[PDB]
Amino acid sequence: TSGWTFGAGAALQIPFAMQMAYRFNGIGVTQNVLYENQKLIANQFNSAI
Amino acid sequence: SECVLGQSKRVDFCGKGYHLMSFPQSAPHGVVFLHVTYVPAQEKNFTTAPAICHDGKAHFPREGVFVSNGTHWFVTQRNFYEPQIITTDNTFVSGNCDVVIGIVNNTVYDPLQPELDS
Amino acid sequence: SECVLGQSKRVDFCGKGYHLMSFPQSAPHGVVFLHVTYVPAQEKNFTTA
Amino acid sequence: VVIGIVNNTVYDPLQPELDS
Ligand SMILES: *[C@@H]1O[C@H](CO)[C@@H](O)[C@H](O)[C@H]1NC(C)=O
Ligand SMILES: *[C@@H]1O[C@H](CO)[C@@H](O)[C@H](O)[C@H]1NC(C)=O
Ligand SMILES: *[C@@H]1O[C@H](CO)[C@@H](O)[C@H](O)[C@H]1NC(C)=O
Ligand SMILES: *[C@@H]1O[C@H](CO)[C@@H](O)[C@H](O)[C@H]1NC(C)=O
Ligand SMILES: *[C@@H]1O[C@H](CO)[C@@H](O)[C@H](O)[C@H]1NC(C)=O
Ligand SMILES: *[C@@H]1O[C@H](CO)[C@@H](O)[C@H](O)[C@H]1NC(C)=O
Ligand SMILES: *[C@@H]1O[C@H](CO)[C@@H](O)[C@H](O)[C@H]1NC(C)=O
Repeated sequence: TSGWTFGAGAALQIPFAMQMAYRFNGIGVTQNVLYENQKLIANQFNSAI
Repeated sequence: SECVLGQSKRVDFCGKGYHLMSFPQSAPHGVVFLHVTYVPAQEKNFTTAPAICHDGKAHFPREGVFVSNGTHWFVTQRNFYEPQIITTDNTFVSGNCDVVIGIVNNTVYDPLQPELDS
Repeated sequence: SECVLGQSKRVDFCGKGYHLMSFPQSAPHGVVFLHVTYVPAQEKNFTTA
Repeated sequence: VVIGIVNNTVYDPLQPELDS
């Protein structure tokens, strides 16, 4: 629900799509790379789980 | 080495919150670190969208997130509320609107247009 | 502290590949981490300057 | 609002010559 934030302080809610988008941005991959193919990413994560 | 002589991205390695620096202090048979950290406070809710649909193109934030105070949309840095007008300078474009889930219509102001008239 | 509560740039610390996020799972006498990581695939050559 | 400010001009690359 809040990602990295509750470790730093009070938990700040954020949509999970935007959280994973920044985490993509954290590894040098722009946000549009995730948003343009969010469904494939979700399917891959579900299949891996 | 990683906190007195530098700044650490490792979460909660040197004090809770975002690490700014640390100060060493001698102690008998040990050492004491005074981890200075940046702790956010006084948060408030906002409505957000992953991207903004200008005329047939989807704009994403270069740095920060889109938020709205109820009626007007602003782009602000992620961990401190400093709202700003949406412009082509602080956003970048990639693809058309319909591919992104949660896209929202809003105007993005080109700073060149009001500047150039002669 | 580093993989679950944040995102770590440390290579191969939170699983192989570029780290996105991790999920902890309790286990008897231990803990189990599910390291979600981004690994590139489907390469192709290019000339560069 | 900021301490340590120093006056100086900041050049605009959008209009040093490019007027039409
Ligand atoms: C955000 O909204 C929820 C539900 O309306 C509320 O419980 C919460 O306190 C709000 N957060 C802030 C910081 O006001
Ligand atoms: C949102 O901000 C704009 C610009 O600061 C202002 O004109 C408008 O009244 C604000 N609306 C609300 C609901 O705060
Ligand atoms: C968000 O959730 C509401 C209620 O479930 C739904 O009506 C809306 O379409 C959702 N929007 C997105 C972008 O997921
Ligand atoms: C406004 O957004 C809706 C979907 O939310 C879209 O169908 C419509 O085309 C947008 N407006 C314009 C002028 O494109
Ligand atoms: C790139 O070029 C090398 C040598 O020409 C070739 O072996 C390889 O299959 C090409 N493609 C990739 C993805 O490396
Ligand atoms: C530095 O200190 C001097 C007084 O010693 C003061 O006049 C000056 O404004 C200070 N400058 C800054 C940037 O703090
Ligand atoms: C130059 O700096 C001084 C002190 O910061 C300030 O009072 C003055 O207004 C500045 N010059 C101009 C033209 O604003």
